[PDB]
Amino acid sequence: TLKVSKNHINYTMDKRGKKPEGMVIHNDAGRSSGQQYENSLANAGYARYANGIAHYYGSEGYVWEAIDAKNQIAWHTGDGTGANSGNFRFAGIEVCQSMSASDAQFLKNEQAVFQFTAEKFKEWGLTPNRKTVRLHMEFVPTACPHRSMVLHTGFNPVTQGRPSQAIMNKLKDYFIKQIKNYMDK
Ligand SMILES: [Zn+2]
Ligand SMILES: [Zn+2]
Ligand SMILES: [Zn+2]
Ligand SMILES: [Zn+2]
Repeated sequence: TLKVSKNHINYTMDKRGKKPEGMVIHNDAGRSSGQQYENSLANAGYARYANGIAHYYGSEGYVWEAIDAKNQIAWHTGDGTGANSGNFRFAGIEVCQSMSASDAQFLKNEQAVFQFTAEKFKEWGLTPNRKTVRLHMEFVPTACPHRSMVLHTGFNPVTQGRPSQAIMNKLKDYFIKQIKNYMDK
């Protein structure tokens, strides 16, 4: 059972003018659960937000909704705010504790994120595929999502550099299958 906490950040993000095109699934590269991010970031100063803030933060049993992606953008892919940026077009969710959690716990954090994404896709009328389910590294060259990639592909972008398209697709296809599973029930 998944708790969703609607507790919006202390700042107002620009309107998009349309529903999200899909979901970018990030890893937080961090050490906090969804609740811990909420506790520290829901009511915070702009100095914290200016360093980046995604729409959603998920871990086992819990998703914090920082920004309603339905009509508002977020700062998650680092490619500016133009109409072709991931920030403008895509909702962003972080799988939390991607450094601190054990493999078993992190994999459960991922499943909470897939189930939530599935719920969003139903609301926004989207079908999961390589166009609607995305990686941060497709927008700017980074090693995110580092933990998901190493567990699901065996390739570690932290130590091995940029992965090939086939490695990226192996990971996206895994995300897509699971989101599809939850949408089907
Ligand atoms: Zn629309
Ligand atoms: Zn990312
Ligand atoms: Zn610690
Ligand atoms: Zn451990």
